[PDB]
Amino acid sequence: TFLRWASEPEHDHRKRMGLKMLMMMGLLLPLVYAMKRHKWSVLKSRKLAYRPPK
Amino acid sequence: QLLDLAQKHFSSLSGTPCRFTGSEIRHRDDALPLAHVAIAVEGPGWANPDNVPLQVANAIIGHYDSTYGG
Repeated sequence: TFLRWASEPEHDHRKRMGLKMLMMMGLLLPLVYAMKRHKWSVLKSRKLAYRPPK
Repeated sequence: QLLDLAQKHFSSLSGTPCRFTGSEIRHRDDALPLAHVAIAVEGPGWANPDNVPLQVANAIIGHYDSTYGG
């Protein structure tokens, strides 16, 4: 365990930052995904029609 | 005179708030010489006082035509 600390002195802090980034990403990915869906709904719901006068 | 005429002729007579939707219709037709565009927003009713300032606002935007000498 001491050698593990010696090789990775940032182990604990790395895990802490990883937990924080996991929380932030789990919060952000749905939010930015919702923003993308909001912007793209104009095209996703659009309905095209073809009306040749003939 | 008009009232008595109406009583003579018109006496023998029988005794849904619309939803504004932000959308677009594009009729793409490249054969036409010029493109017409009409963009609007939900306005007030006849009885709304805000019709008076809004017209003023439109008067500020004004109108133009290629034949205007201004």
